[PDB]
Amino acid sequence: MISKEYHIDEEVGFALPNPQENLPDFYNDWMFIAKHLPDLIESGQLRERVEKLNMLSIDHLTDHKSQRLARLVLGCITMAYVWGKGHGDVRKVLPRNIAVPYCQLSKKLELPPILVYADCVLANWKKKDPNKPLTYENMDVLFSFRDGDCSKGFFLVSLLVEIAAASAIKVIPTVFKAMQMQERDTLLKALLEIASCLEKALQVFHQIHDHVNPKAFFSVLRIYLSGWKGNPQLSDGLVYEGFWEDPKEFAGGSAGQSSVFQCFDVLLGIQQTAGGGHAAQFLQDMRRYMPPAHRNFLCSLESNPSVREFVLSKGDAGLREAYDACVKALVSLRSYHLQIVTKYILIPASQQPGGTDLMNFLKTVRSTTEKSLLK
Ligand SMILES: C[C@H](C(=O)Nc1ccc(F)cc1)[C@]12C[C@](NC(=O)c3cccc(Cl)c3)(C1)C2
Repeated sequence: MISKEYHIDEEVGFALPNPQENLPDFYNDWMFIAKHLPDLIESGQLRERVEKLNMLSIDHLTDHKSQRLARLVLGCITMAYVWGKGHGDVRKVLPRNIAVPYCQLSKKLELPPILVYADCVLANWKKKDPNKPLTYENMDVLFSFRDGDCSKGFFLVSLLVEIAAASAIKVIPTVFKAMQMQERDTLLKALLEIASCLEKALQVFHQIHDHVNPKAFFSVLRIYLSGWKGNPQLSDGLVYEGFWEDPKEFAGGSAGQSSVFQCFDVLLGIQQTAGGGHAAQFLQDMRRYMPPAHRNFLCSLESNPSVREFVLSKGDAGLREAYDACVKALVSLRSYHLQIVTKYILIPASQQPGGTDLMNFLKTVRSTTEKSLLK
């Protein structure tokens, strides 16, 4: 059993269980804009409506679920405001009425003032029927950007992979208990169970093709998820009016912000953050874009003794095989993600009258994973 301080759910893992859909009535002016982004963006009315907002206090967001919903609401509004219709006409200043409360709320939750994975995947969902299972057909997102953006497909399939991975996350304490207690058979079983759940998560990943089309993803959704760190469109970053006087750079939404994208590498001692390269740098930097509880969880996993070293030390083929089953499953996940980036970013980019940096990142992550096979 994982400690409650890490905000990991037995059923949905790093996802926020049963996210709030509605804020207090005090925040109706925020909520109307967020719920009407498709129409407000298209009609050129989004920015004016944000500019007409009064500065609202974050004091009436009293609980974590309300604070996370507000982050999702404000984050989606902020991306809509910065990127506009998604045609390259950009806003370089976020007005104070929205920028102040967003930054204040962000500071409170220990997250940067930009839409992150934890917002648009982990807290951006509901069950259609709460008495039916966590499946795509019984689920919907809370917020989208544009009609036809495939935000439902992209966010929900991401979430469903997170949920599939929850089954592996709950075995992590069994792994560390087994090592401490010197329980070889228990450890072997635990590793095999993790490998099984990672294999299951890969099959869930396959659903992306059914709900996302390349053109819409590349030309629309990818634009709204983009940030302002090393972005030539906002080379100095974004001005958060009334919070900082000088523009600040923050990275956009990335798979690297998923805690399951990192935690099994950490568990298995695949030192993805070692060696000094770009990939290692990015993975560490993205921990600050995760909720602090999840950042803290990764820290705790790092601080425990090494599973890899344990298995390596024992002279035990069965244990090595079970460890390698986990490593193999991670390789297959990276390989699949590469195939998706090819179909959804590289090819559309080629047909545009992008993706290589993400491809190179994922190749490095995969290569490092492959090299951890014990054999
Ligand atoms: C494609 C999708 C994605 O990028 N979503 C995304 C990005 C940016 C956003 F702003 C919002 C959503 C994925 C990659 C994925 N998870 C793993 O690849 C993985 C890696 C190791 C272990 C496990 Cl269990 C899973 C599915 C998240």
